[PDB]
Amino acid sequence: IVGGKVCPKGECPWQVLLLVNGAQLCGGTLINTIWVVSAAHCFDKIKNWRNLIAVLGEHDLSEHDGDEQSRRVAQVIIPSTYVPGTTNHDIALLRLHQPVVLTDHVVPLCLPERTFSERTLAFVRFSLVSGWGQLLDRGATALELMVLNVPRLMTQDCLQQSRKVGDSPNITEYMFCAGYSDGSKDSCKGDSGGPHATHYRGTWYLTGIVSWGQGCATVGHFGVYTRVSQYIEWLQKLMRSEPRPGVLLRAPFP
Amino acid sequence: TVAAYNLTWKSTNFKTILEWEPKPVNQVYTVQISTKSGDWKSKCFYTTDTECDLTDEIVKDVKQTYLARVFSYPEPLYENSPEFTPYLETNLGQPTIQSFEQVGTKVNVTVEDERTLVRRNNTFLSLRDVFGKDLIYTLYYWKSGKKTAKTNTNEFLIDVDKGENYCFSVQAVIPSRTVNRKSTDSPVECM
Amino acid sequence: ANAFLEELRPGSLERECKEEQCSFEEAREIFKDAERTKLFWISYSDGDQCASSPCQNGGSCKDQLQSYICFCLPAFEGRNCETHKDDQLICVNENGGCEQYCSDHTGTKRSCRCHEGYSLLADGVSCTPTVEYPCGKIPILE
Ligand SMILES: CCCS(=O)(=O)N[C@@H](C(=O)N[C@@H](CCSC)C(=O)NCc1ccc(C(=N)N)cc1)[C@H](C)O
Ligand SMILES: *[C@@H]1O[C@H](CO)[C@@H](O)[C@H](O)[C@H]1O
Ligand SMILES: *[C@@H]1O[C@@H](C)[C@@H](O)[C@@H](O)[C@@H]1O
Ligand SMILES: [Ca+2]
Ligand SMILES: [Ca+2]
Ligand SMILES: [Ca+2]
Ligand SMILES: [Ca+2]
Ligand SMILES: [Ca+2]
Ligand SMILES: [Ca+2]
Ligand SMILES: [Ca+2]
Ligand SMILES: [Ca+2]
Ligand SMILES: [Ca+2]
Repeated sequence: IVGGKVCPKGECPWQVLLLVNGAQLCGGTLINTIWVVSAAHCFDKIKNWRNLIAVLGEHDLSEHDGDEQSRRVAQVIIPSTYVPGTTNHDIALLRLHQPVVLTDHVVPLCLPERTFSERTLAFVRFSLVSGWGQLLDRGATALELMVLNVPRLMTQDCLQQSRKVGDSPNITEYMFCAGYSDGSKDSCKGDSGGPHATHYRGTWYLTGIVSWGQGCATVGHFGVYTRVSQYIEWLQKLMRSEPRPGVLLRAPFP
Repeated sequence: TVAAYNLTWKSTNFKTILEWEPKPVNQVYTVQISTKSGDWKSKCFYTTDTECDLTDEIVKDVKQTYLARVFSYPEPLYENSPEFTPYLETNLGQPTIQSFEQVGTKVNVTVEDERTLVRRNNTFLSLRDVFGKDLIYTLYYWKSGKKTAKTNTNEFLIDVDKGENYCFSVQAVIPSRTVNRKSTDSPVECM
Repeated sequence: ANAFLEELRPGSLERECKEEQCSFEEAREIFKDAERTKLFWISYSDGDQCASSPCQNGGSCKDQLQSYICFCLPAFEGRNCETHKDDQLICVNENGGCEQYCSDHTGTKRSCRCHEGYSLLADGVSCTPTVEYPCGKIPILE
């Protein structure tokens, strides 16, 4: 996170830390005691699928406490239409081998119904993005969980307000921009997979996933998040599905 | 469908209406309005008119700067409107001289303090209530040669040659303003 | 207006334009000067746009040069106060006043709903948790 602040321990309870071979890989979002939503590109270069770990209730990577809970990632479901290295359909549904315990420091973010998210949450101006990613473009990552409040933009405005970069990725209907173009605040690489949570009348919902963007807090550019609303049905169906033999699973989309 | 265009703000005394084009054909509209850091609020749902009254929304804080956008239906196509800061841009309505009494060699001209659309405590605030010190009234009068007077209230105390008759006219004015700084001249009244 | 021989009498704003309708010429004979006559004529001849009684649902009309302004009652809005604020109970309008989910309904009214882990209160729009740790809630702040 660039230009944000430390999320007081416990105020970002659905934040997931994803590790591979015990190393920091990406962020995630708990949506129930067994499933975690992250970004598909976080797995482009994974080789040891049996070595994926999700940590809940994390906060300070330099100090352990009893609020942390680790769970092997038993399954990574990525859309069949996703292409490693490219931007579209940047989402992944992860099944934990064993449910985590809901506590004051570990709580799931609500997955909203499709239309609610489209007709209401999508117009709530501000939302929170968080993670242990870089604090500066190309800089080092954060020891303490960071959070940032960013404003949402409809794609027409995003395109019009973003300086055309030679053959840049299209902002599809499965994406949406959020952030600032003055180069002061935005999420970053290490935050990938992290939540873009929207607050509406007492309850927080999952509206986006940190996905990509031109650098991090680059002038004339906004951050791009996966538009979760386009995947509500896809996610719900998979969560009611039976586990598969191997770790990686590619499910058709729609 | 076709995106709306020529979005214009029609506002007088804070009665603010957004208008646009074209005359809908197989397409309806929905407007959204907001302050830069506020959420978007929808208005005039699936209307077939090419206008939308936003008075109730903008009078909540006339010093804020609002942006509105018109959605088009057969993310949907839309068009943003110019930013609009009520306090700085709403046209001043045509004034009305309330009266004028003579007192020897002087005449007190009163300008009716017209009301605005700004609701406050179940009432309509006057032009004075809203602009306070930013509003002055100018007087264009003659011995029925031109003459003028200015006042930071709603009244003019001027000198007049005993016997001769006079005609008056006034304009609401917000000096600090750059655009729409004056209203149209009020109707003429003669003593 | 002009009646037989009245024109022999000097001009009179009261007698001619106040107590009667006066043409531009008669107004011009009273004020004389060009500008003074015009400044008077724009308002005098503008007509009263409020004559049509355009402001609906109990509104109040305020006349202006070639136009008007409607002051509506609290429960109304629109250029002519034609819009009923109470007739907008649809989902797209502020989520239909629902705390969480909203479902439109042709004819009947919209119905509100809640996310798993919550239940709709008797008020018909609010949701309350049915578990210790419902989604979207931050425990150390509740
Ligand atoms: C860190 C910026 C790298 S970059 O080269 O400037 N931008 C590329 C990118 O984001 N690539 C993706 C991966 C392939 S497309 C899914 C990426 O790095 N994703 C991580 C990420 C997360 C957030 C942000 C941001 N909000 N600025 C940037 C990158 C794109 C596809 O051009
Ligand atoms: C009353 O007169 C005004 C004049 O502009 C007209 O706009 C209204 O439609 C009518 O009712
Ligand atoms: C004019 O204003 C409207 C709002 C109503 O209060 C009317 O009774 C009044 O005359
Ligand atoms: Ca720790
Ligand atoms: Ca006559
Ligand atoms: Ca006559
Ligand atoms: Ca008389
Ligand atoms: Ca007569
Ligand atoms: Ca003549
Ligand atoms: Ca005459
Ligand atoms: Ca004559
Ligand atoms: Ca008139």
